[PDB]
Amino acid sequence: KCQLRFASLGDWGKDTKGQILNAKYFKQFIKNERVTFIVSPGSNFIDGVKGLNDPAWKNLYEDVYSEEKGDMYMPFFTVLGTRDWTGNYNAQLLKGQGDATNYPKWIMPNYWYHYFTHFTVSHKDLAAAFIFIDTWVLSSNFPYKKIHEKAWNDLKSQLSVAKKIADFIIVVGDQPIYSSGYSRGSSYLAYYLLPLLKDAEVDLYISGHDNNMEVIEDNDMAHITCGSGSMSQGKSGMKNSKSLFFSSDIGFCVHELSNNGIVTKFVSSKKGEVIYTHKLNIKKKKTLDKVNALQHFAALPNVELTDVPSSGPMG
Ligand SMILES: [Co+2]
Ligand SMILES: [Co+2]
Repeated sequence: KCQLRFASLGDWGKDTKGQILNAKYFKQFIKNERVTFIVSPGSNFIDGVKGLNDPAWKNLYEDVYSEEKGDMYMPFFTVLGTRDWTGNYNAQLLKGQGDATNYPKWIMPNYWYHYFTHFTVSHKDLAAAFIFIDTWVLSSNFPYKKIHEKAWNDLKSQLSVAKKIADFIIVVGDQPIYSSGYSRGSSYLAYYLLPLLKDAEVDLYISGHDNNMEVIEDNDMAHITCGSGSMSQGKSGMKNSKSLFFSSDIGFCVHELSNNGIVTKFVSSKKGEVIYTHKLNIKKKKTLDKVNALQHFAALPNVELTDVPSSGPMG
């Protein structure tokens, strides 16, 4: 197949009628669109989890997103959002390390990490870099300063490599930089995160946190909010001037990478209808150095699980 297809589902972990209705359409589209993995922006569990054996794992994830015939057995690349950090965050990390299951495979090897992949098009190979960030760790409220700095430095290293070897670069996190939703974005991330993304010619920043769907396009970068996996908060005040689409509908996204670019379909759980299709052209990059890809892979930061003791820093 000459495409790479993935779905995005954010802020999904809450027992609501919306969650269950959304899950039905999610499964339908994943099968019919031939989605091969899922990414999860925003938070996972709206009320957090209490530990590894919290019934919430079964009740809000396993029993919601399972299907027979292995139709949902694929990677579920996730990150934490602010709602996860107020509970047993370490439990989600330990699950994220790790016989097939009926539900997707939970992947979160660290609070921030990357996944580089590739696909063939028509004799030619295109490479996609997925970079996963923890927007709370990157914030000024994170109390461990060394861990905070390491997360920023790893991000810079990941983007530096992606610039040299990736035709597509997609970043996934919790807090949006730009949003017409409740948070109204983050000037902090606009000042510190956005310049790194622009320097690396990132295609998409996919976030959640705000419980809506949106695409804001600025300087050939799409900011996608996909935070309505279980809940909806309404239209809010005045739309961002570069907003192309906004919906408070409970839903999800399906994304297609091809020789021509990225097509994102926003799906509403109201009746499983695609209510917006966003198309981003593939970039013509002068920074690529694919002949020496291995040497650039060798500059990526090690993906190690970080111990973040709940007691906070001492000394
Ligand atoms: Co700082
Ligand atoms: Co907030």
